[PDB]
Amino acid sequence: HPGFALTAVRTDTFEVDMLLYSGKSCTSVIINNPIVTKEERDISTTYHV
Amino acid sequence: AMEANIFCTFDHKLSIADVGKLTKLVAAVVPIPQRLHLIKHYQLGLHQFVDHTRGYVRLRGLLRNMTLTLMRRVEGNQILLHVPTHGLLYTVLNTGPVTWEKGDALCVLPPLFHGPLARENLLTLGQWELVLPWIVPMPLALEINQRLLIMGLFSLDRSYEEVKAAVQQLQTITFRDATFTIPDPVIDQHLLIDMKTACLSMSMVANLASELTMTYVRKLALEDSSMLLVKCQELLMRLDRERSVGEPRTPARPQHVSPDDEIARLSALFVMLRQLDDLIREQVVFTVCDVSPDNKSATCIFKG
Amino acid sequence: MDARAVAKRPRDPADEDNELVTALKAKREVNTISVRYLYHADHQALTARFFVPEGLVEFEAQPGALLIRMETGCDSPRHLYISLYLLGIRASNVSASTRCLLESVYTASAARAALQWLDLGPHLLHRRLETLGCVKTVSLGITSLLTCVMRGYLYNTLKTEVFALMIPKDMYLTWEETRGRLQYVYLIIVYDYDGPETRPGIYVLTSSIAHWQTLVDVARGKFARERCSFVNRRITRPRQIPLCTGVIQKLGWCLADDIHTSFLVHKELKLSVVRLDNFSVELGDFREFV
Amino acid sequence: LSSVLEEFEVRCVAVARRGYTYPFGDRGKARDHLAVLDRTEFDTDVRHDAEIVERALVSAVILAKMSVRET
Amino acid sequence: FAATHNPWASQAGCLSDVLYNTRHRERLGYNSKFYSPCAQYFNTEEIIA
Amino acid sequence: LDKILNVEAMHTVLRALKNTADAMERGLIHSFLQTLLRKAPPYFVVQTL
Repeated sequence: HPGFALTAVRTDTFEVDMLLYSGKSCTSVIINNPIVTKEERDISTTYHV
Repeated sequence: AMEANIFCTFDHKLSIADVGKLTKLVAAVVPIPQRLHLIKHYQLGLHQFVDHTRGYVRLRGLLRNMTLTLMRRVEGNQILLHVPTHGLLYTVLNTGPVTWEKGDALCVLPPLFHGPLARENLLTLGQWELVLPWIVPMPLALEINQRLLIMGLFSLDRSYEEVKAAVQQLQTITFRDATFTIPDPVIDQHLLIDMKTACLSMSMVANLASELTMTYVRKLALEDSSMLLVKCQELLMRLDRERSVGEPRTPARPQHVSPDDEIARLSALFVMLRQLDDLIREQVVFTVCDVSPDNKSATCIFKG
Repeated sequence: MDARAVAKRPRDPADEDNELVTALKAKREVNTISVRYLYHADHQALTARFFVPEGLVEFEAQPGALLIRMETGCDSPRHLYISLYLLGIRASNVSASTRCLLESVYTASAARAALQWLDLGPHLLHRRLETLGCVKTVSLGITSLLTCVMRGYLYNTLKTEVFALMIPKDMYLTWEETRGRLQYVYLIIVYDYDGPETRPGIYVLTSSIAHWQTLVDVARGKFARERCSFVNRRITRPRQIPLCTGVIQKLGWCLADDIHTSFLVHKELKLSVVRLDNFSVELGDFREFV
Repeated sequence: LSSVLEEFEVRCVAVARRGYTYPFGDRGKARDHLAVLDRTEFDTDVRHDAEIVERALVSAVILAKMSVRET
Repeated sequence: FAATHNPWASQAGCLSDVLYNTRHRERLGYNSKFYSPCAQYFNTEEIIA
Repeated sequence: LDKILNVEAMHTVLRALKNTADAMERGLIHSFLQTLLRKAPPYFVVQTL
């Protein structure tokens, strides 16, 4: 045993479910009409909405 | 209105299993010798330029001039082939060995399949096959282009074990991806004619210039406007170690040279750069903007 | 093939209803989406989206800034997308005051990684870079998704505003005294050789010159000092094979009336930069030269 | 001293190839002495030679001190 | 209320600070891709702020 | 043989439009939920307060 000691730290990841709660009309979401931009890869024309 | 294309037809009949192999290359470059409208399959692809004695540089030098073309849409009995325009993005299939990241500057090169077999064979048809040029990032082309030139300079020296080993090291490039060894141009103890002519183009420029440039540099260094040709007169010496206490104080210059032959040596110096020009400057032909997942399709803005 | 059919004028896409409208007119179904008019349908600009980590967004929130990829070794961070400004800390042209000014702005591990990966390599700087174009529409989140133009004009969506190229004032240079009606922008890295390392000096050189030979001829004028220092290092060190001393790549063009000074404003840090305004991008490639 | 003079003329030329590679605390302060070293040559007058070597040695003996980071 | 339960990690400029504080680790060349669980405790510059 | 393809392409566009509008509604739900996950402290914080 050399003079010093070690104190290893180690993070561990837990997959987990989680339950949210929020009040009635806690927040508004103002929205506009969706829109369609156009792009062209010349093999197929992607669109974006 | 319809997009402009180039129709291609197969003199030999096509199998249901064969036409399915074309739908795989529907988005791949297919070089054409000459812009035309109707094309038989014989003039299609790079296979017409295969030779036995002629090597990699023949393919490269003719490949510079061929008209690049994507396959567009298999018709069963016909094939469309769009000619790309400069400055519009075209998708291309990744025939090249190396994966392309976004922003890479691609360029076309002859196929460089090495000895042990991997996926190569697709479209045997009547003693004919559709060889396709490699599409490769610019730096890997700059590197392959030199590996072959050095194996050509070593083609004369295969007796030595040191060169025998160094050739093997040049043979296997190590790239940021799975590695792909480069086939040795030397074969049957004897170099192919193309690499021999190209190595002559390099060694003439390396040797004809050394004896020639002193007759001019000695005269230009007098003026001093530029102020480095005096420093260049020492650069001519080609000494590696610091000079001994012996001969060198000035570079060696030709003596007495007969008045007219100096023109012929001068012009022969310039004739060899023309032989070398096909290898001197690679040129980009695509600039990929985004890449598909699995690095299989890419969408490159065309260049050239 | 009828005589009238060749006689018809070419038909512009706006005259025909959108292809989605051509389907909905036939099948009459009505989605919530407004396919009555397609946005981004008139754009000669070609573009690409680049995910850039949040440590590099500073001074790029302003639309108009070069994107340059930087290959470095390690297979995990295969590349990294440097701005032109972030590259200025390494440049020797930049003012020490400007350098120490903007170097504080890049106090992030993601950006400091760039200085480390710049120091790391023996091979020359100009090899590792590949210009990508110019910023616009910063996604501005925990990780910006910058839209970058490969060719064409920089401008807003809806063409409501024209983004302008911003070039830090210390990099901007002009050779000529009488500006032409149009002039091309070229990016110019120039190594000046020195003992421990060949330090680079970046510049951006607008000029009406287009021909490559005449351009490099005028360039060797100011860069005679670096060229002679390269020749001197060539003989000072045997078995050293240093290559090219400046490298020029065509970066695009501007009308030369648009050019005028300005400043970027970030973290309350004014930064004087020249401002090409309607700068169309047309990328070229690095051209080695002595 | 011609036979020794040429050897001195060679050794001065080697000294700069040595001084150029070795890293220096000050890249520019040593530039003066190295350029002084590049400028050595022997004048048509023999009598100037002793001066040259003197201005040669101030060019070198100082520089080697910076080589060891001696003050 | 003891000043330092471990002096080799608690000091500013201690070995584990220069080894794990990211502002010190930046001076050294390092792979940023690797994830280090200890760093969150030694990134003093970001927790001071 | 061709009316088949003319009809199939029209079906393709209608399919790709219904699925995109549906994915849009789900994305609106998704982003509204992400916003609540950013505006919702963990339980122990609210309990202490």
